[PDB]
Amino acid sequence: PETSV
Amino acid sequence: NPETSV
Amino acid sequence: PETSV
Amino acid sequence: SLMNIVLHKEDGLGFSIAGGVGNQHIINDNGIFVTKIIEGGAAFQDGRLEVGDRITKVNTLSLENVTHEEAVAILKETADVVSLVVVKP
Amino acid sequence: PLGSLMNIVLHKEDKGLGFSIAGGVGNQHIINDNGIFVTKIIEGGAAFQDGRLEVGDRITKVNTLSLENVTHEEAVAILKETADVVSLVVVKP
Amino acid sequence: GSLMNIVLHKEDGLGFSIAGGVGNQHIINDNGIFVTKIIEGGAAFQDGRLEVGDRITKVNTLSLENVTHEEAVAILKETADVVSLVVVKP
Repeated sequence: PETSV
Repeated sequence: NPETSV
Repeated sequence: PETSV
Repeated sequence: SLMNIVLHKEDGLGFSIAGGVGNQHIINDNGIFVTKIIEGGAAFQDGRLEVGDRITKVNTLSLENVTHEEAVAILKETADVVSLVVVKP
Repeated sequence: PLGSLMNIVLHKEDKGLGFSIAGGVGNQHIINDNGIFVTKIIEGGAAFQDGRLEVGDRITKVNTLSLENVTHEEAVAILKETADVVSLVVVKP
Repeated sequence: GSLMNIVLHKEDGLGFSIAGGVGNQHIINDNGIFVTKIIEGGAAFQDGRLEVGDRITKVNTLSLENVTHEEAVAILKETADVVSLVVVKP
């Protein structure tokens, strides 16, 4: 899981 | 340096 | 260095 | 080696994260880690944040021992200006 | 001895909050400490009328943002943006 | 480097003492908050997990990283009877 923020 | 009870 | 704010 | 980095948002913060409890990015470590820095985003213009940095604190909240979603929520529930405390590898 | 934390809420004026600061990473005001400290309070200014802020107080937090281990320029910027309302958490000696 | 989650139930406080913080470093070149004393019979003692030398990096949701000693004491004292700490063992 790679989440942009 | 200080020492504080919690 | 003293900056007014 | 902790650094306090203050970003002013440009529209989000302009980086991506990985890690968290149940979604380890590094074996035996639940920390939140920076994996990508967007050209032109806040973090990029500031110039200090780097891939691999561990985000341990966002404003007052700790990112230690949180889930990936919990870290995302903490980072997205911020004002236009944001204080991150990061640990350099 | 150990200081104490105080929350001080100021409403900005045309001339600002009415106090001056010193300190920050690379521009230490106190030995072995990058903290941000109040050095002057303008008579009649916002900080003066509120009456709580004092010279020597350490500004450790502005709204939610921490001012610990930031540059002097970053502290000035943080304090100069803000809305007309400003929340400080300070440490009194 | 090993982080541990410790949940304590207060007794008549938490039963340990701390040192450190920005401007009052307990270990040179480190602003961390460290446990320096554990009271026999106190909450931390009965739980058995907290140790002298532990770095407290989290109290409930709040981080103790990059705070003053006064703020760390306030964070630890403004807690309910139950408190969750995340600590780093040397």
